[PDB]
Amino acid sequence: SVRLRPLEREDLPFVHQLDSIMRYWFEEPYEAFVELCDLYDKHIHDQSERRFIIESQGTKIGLVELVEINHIHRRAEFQIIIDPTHQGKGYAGAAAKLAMEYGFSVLNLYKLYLIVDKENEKAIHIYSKLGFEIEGELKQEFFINGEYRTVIRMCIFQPQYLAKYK
Amino acid sequence: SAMSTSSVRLRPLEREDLPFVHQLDSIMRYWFEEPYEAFVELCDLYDKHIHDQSERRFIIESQGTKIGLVELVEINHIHRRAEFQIIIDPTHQGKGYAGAAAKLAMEYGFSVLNLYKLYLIVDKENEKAIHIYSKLGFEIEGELKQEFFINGEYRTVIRMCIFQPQYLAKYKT
Amino acid sequence: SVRLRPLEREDLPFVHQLDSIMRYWFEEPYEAFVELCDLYDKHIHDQSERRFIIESQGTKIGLVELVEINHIHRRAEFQIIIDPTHQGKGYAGAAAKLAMEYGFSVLNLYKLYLIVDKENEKAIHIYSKLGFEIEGELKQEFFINGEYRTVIRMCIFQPQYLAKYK
Amino acid sequence: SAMSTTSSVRLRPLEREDLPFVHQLDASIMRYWFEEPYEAFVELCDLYDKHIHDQSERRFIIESQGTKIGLVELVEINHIHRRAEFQIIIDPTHQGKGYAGAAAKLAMEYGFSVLNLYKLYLIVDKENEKAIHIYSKLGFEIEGELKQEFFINGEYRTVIRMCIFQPQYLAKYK
Amino acid sequence: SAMSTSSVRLRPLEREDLPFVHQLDSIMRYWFEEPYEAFVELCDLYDKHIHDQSERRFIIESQGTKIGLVELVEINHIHRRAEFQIIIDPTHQGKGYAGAAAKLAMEYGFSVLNLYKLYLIVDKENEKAIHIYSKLGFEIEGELKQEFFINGEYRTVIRMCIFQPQYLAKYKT
Amino acid sequence: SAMSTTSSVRLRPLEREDLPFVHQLDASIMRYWFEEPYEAFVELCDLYDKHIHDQSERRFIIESQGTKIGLVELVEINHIHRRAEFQIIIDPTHQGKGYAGAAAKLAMEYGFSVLNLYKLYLIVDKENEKAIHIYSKLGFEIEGELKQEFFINGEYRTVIRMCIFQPQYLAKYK
Amino acid sequence: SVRLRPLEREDLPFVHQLDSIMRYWFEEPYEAFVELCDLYDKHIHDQSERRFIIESQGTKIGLVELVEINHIHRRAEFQIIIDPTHQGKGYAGAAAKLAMEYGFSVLNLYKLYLIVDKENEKAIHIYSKLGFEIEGELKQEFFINGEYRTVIRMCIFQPQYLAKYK
Amino acid sequence: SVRLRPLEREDLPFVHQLDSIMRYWFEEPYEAFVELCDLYDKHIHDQSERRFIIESQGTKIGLVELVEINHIHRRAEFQIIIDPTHQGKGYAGAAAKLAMEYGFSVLNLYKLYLIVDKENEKAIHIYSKLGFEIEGELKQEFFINGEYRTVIRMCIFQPQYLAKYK
Ligand SMILES: [K+]
Ligand SMILES: [K+]
Repeated sequence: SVRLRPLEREDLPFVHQLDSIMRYWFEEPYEAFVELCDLYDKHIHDQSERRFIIESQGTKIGLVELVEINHIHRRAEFQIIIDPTHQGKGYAGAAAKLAMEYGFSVLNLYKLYLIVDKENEKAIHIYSKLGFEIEGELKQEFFINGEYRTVIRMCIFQPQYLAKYK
Repeated sequence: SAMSTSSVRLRPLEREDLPFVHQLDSIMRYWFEEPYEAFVELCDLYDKHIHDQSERRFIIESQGTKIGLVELVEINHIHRRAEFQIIIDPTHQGKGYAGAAAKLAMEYGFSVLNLYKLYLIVDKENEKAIHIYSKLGFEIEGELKQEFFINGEYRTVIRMCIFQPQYLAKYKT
Repeated sequence: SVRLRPLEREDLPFVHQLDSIMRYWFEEPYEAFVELCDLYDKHIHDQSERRFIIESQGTKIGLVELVEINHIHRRAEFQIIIDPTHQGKGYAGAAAKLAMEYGFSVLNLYKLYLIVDKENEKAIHIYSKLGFEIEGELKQEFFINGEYRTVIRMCIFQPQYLAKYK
Repeated sequence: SAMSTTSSVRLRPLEREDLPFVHQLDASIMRYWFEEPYEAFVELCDLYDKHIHDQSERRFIIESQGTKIGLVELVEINHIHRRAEFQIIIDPTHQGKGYAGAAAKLAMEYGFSVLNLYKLYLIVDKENEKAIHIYSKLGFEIEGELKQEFFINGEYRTVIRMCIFQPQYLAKYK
Repeated sequence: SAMSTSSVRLRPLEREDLPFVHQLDSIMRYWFEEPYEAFVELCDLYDKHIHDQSERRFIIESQGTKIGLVELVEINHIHRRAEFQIIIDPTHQGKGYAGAAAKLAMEYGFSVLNLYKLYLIVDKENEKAIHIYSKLGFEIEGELKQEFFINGEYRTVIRMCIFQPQYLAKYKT
Repeated sequence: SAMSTTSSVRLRPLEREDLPFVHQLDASIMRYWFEEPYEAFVELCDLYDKHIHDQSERRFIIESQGTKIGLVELVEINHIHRRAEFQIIIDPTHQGKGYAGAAAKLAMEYGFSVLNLYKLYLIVDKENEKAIHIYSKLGFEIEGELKQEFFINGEYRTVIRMCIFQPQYLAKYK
Repeated sequence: SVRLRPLEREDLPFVHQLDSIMRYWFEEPYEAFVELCDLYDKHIHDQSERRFIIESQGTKIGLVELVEINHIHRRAEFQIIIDPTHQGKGYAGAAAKLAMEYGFSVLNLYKLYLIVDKENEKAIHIYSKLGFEIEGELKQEFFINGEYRTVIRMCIFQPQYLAKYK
Repeated sequence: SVRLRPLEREDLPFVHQLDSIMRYWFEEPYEAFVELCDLYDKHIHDQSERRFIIESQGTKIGLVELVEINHIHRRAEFQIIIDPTHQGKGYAGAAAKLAMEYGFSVLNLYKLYLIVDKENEKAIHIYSKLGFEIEGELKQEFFINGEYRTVIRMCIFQPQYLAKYK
């Protein structure tokens, strides 16, 4: 009984404290909370990204971000961030399921994909069990904490989903 | 060099290049990740984004005439990468301009912008472009499945990349 | 060898003279040319409607309007207007084919539909031969020239199109 | 290990609510926000609002044990040339405890490991041998001497420009 | 120093100092060469001119309480000069604050602003101020005749000046 | 005297109609207008409008015999510290004729005698011995060497900073 | 020991309640308090009119208005309004003296004038004793409470003032 | 038969070419013509300065600038600039007379003053003959062409003028 609800202004302090590492709101960087607030106001009607607070038993446990929503090509990227204090309880996989529900059954998308660090085998395994296939290995794609990291792109499609989970 | 495609250069895109840009193509086109069809839309977006350094464009010209466009997009200086696309006017295809311009795009990204990685996306069935980029030193990193709906069907694309070390070796001994 | 190209500001005088009867630009009425110009400027980046000049042998012969584009429900309405001087040559059906091509193969829509007067059997027949089924009869839906007219809504879907014309 | 000696000095992104702290870190010496001068608090606030999305400067409050002890400013961030200047200001009430050097290390970590810069540099008064020595021990080499470059308190002062590069850092601190 | 007027300093004017400013005085007063009477007018002008460096203001404070104002106006860095005025709250007159503050104003103009000349204007019949400024090293440069209409009559003013050499001598051995 | 040899090289204030000339003085090296980058002509025009009353930079067309031969840029004008950087650009078609040195003299005249500055300085590539020599003969002393300070054409270049002061000028050229 | 001080926003409620009869702020009419506030904001730096609260023993007793200030011709009109609860105590004449002081000794004007109803002999007498001569009788110049009223214009000049009161 | 007329936008190119030395429009510096144009637009209704083209026989021969107009203290500074090609013909003194006429007889000022270089005895003599007395010697008041110059302030008053020239 984990669910998604739309991000609201009053959720930003929660968002700000989920993490040193660049964060992006509508492809625009922010560090300070004030910067995040300003960007949140500036992009309020932009449908190219959508965000949801993940909540269980009324407490806020993480964030879902769909970004690069494109309805002509019918795809979006998604990212799940779980509050460090609620990690290791399979909320990530529960929320990934909800993100899939939303993208395929409300937004009418054909493809969802995601990016994870090559060395995050735990997440790679979770996404493989949910039905995601690996489509790409982006080499040295992000400079993080002094070193270039490699990421795996993974994807799933709307027919295989509206079968296996519907 | 002397008896050959020799005089190809790049210059910064200017407002008066837009009619040329508009006529290089059926297919959604994007200016700073914003769609346009009409020329008027393209003009408006061009004005709106004039100081944004996240994309940079160059007209390819040879013998004084405009023959194509280079687009570097998603320029990110923290990760030190960019995507690029070379578009050759259909009337100037088959004269080796794509590869000539690709070399100039690489020069610019690695030697002026100080990037570490450049990459590009091409249709899996664009063997001509795939071959050109393999000869220039690009390795294949990714096959993005059914990533674009074009002319009624989902197409698959190849992502290809080259890094600033392999470039400042292979073209800078 | 009839084709579609995107409407440009310089096409508005042509648009204005294709017709006494209310005309709409982004669901906003206009009569005078100046009103049409102003609305054209005001809505330039709005993707909820798209327009194309139909041209053959370099001369302008009509207009295609897709309106109420919705990418979540994946549909749009379309209207073909042929210049009175180029009617009776089957440009309407040629342009309807191009509108179908565009909506289904570029925009990735699932359903296109259109509205025609119940008494326009000639147009109803053309659209039936192109594969459109009748979905509705909207009774007394428009007051035109002193009387309430009834319209037929007709639709076609993207799988039957990407078979029969692809 | 349990038996280390370690400081809990850290850096966090500057916020609007940090400005009163910033303002009172120094009427006597011109201070600049995005290369624009300010004296009054009101002027600082206005400039802070005006420059909020500009990435050419980045600021961090230095804090230890949860209290605010200073400010780090990286300015003239240029990602094509891959460099930045930095300035450390330590609150006068927390001077003499090696926080400057501790914060300089954190500034280096951030510039080289987050921002992906190749060169960091700083400016100090030629007569500040204590600071010059600290920066020499952290790995900074002297690159030059800007003569009579600032009029401060009635006299033209000379400054030393010191620098460290991304290779010498990802060696000496890894 | 110990048993004396000792703790006088200058700090930058802030918005919350304006009520104090407004009540230091019959006489037109100017903020960035623009007149005001009402407090509301002063507030509005204060906002309107916040980043203008052609004037700079400091509250004079002693023992933590606000005792006056320093105004440097017509700051010109090409000619390297400024005019200044010291205003002491009437309730803190007769304690040597004017001369203490004048010294601080001189310090600021010559040692922080890098000015070559500071000058001031006082009524010809303000012998008290004339005397203080003569002792601080100011020479008389000008007698401006009937230069201000004040309280029904045309008053004559003395312009006085000191230069950056005579200052960084007399107060900086 | 009638029998002098003299150039009619002068400086006049940059105008909007000079921008096409400016634009074509150099796709290969980043150029800056009020510390803001531009490549396209349109971008240059926009920045020119946006900064028209800003006195922190001043520009002059160098002209001789009524034709435009180059540009002088004084940048980072600071009147509290009483200094400015300057850059001379000579049109490639008018190089090798000592206009750089002639224009540098005019730039000095203007900075010291109109702007009332105490220090002027400039930056040149360490490997440009020809320019270094010219500036040494005009009275500029070397103040330092900024190491690997610019990424240009695939490599990190080192620059020399050179300076002259208002006393040494109002001696040597009066 | 009655004095003048500059009108401030917080004096407007007092102003509004000193009076059915049109009132003007910078030659613009108002009835409601909100209208007065808006006009007060709109005209804050306009030196063509100046206003002063008349106060005695710290309580607000009336208003002085100088209007049509013209510094080339060196004149202004003034009006004294006394709160009805403080009338009949010669505050009007005390305030008129202060208005004269201000106009002639601070503003450097050459002529001040005022308008009063022809039938207000009490005010006419006060102003005659202060040195004002009658310059004009404006016939049927104001419609007030159903009838056209006639007004007397009265004036005094700066030399006769800087003699007789200085 | 030299006269004054109000400065107009179309006079700016003439103004720009009368002169290396800082010039001011409403106390704001300009060098380029574009800067002068922009400032001219920005200050069009500001009465604190007024400018007049001096013209004789229909050709433009110079400029009069009244600046720091203050109507409470009833004074202004003025500057005469004569085009170098029309110097040495006593247009300066003719224009100074017109500036006096305007300031005292139209603007109703009490005092006009001017600033000239101490070493410009020719101008000092002209102004002494017109009735100006020296009021001040401002020492090292302007840095010009590498050196600090000293200026003489000179003034004349409205009663002595409306006698001697009226
Ligand atoms: K700087
Ligand atoms: K700089």
